[PDB]
Amino acid sequence: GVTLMVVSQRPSEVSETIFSQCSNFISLRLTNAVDQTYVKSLLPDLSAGLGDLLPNLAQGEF
Amino acid sequence: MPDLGTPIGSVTDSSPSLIRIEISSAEDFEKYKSMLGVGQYLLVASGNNLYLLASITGVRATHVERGNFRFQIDTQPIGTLSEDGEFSRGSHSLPVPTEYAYVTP
Amino acid sequence: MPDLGTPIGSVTDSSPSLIRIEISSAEDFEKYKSMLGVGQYLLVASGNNLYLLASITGVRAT
Repeated sequence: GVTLMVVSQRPSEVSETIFSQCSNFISLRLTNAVDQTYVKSLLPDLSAGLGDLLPNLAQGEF
Repeated sequence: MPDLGTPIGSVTDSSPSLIRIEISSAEDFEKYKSMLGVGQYLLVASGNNLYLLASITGVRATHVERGNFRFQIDTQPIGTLSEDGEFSRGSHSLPVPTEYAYVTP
Repeated sequence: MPDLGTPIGSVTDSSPSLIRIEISSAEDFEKYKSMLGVGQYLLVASGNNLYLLASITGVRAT
């Protein structure tokens, strides 16, 4: 009966052991390529078209 | 929000990371050259009295047959601009063909 | 369940990684401009009173 809500803004500098365990994911505007790649390397259900929306996302749009 | 004037061309292809424009005639290009170079900015319509701001990445001129020419441009999107003049970062919706494009005063 | 009205186009290709649609006229397009933009959804028939749900990734006007 213990759960987490980890947060960050540059995830590439975090222990991946922990990220590995997260089931549901959320994201917002991303612009730094490194983060894009490190994320896409991990997300289960990421299509291709979706991957190209991140930079063009507005504020609040998630 | 000021006036914009006559357009120059219209859209022919859209995508999440690319937009293409075709230009109507030559004289317009001959006139607007200085404002059609790389790096510069363009305005596009997106319906509901809005506008999209875009940048340029490539130009082209093709030869036509029956000399005369036909000009093409590529772009990249940045953000939105309401009717008032407020700039917002990131676009929510995108435009479609047969929509007009205007120069940046 | 409800009624959908009238179609707008037809199919000209099929594959597990892509589908392609063509348009009837320019007037139907001029009319439903505001629902064929990227990110939107469509409906397709596959026989047997069923339907398929698809999204959009590209438009062109030759």
